[PDB]
Amino acid sequence: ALDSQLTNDFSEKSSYFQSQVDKIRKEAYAGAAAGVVAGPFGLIISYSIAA
Amino acid sequence: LSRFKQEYSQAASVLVGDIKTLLMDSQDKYFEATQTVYEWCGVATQLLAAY
Ligand code: EMC
Repeated sequence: ALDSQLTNDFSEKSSYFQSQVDKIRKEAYAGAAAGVVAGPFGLIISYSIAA
Repeated sequence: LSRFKQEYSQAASVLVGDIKTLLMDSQDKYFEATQTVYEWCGVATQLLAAY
């Protein structure tokens, strides 16, 4: 049972991983991108801070 | 839909496991049964032969 599941469950976290690191990009770049308001030199600062 | 994959993994896992236990349980009970017989079936032949 354990093995059966730990096997299935592991692939489920490996899926959750990439699906999650995505959330991280989407959150961070929607943030840097938000620098359009202040100057483009602001993007350099913002985007460097982020990416 | 991750939950879906999960919940069922859970069920199948534990069931499939019980099934194994059950299968293994039988095997031993078979062994016993047969062995028990092979033992008597064996003393017996000698005796019938003697008779
Ligand atoms: C001696 C009959 Hg199994």
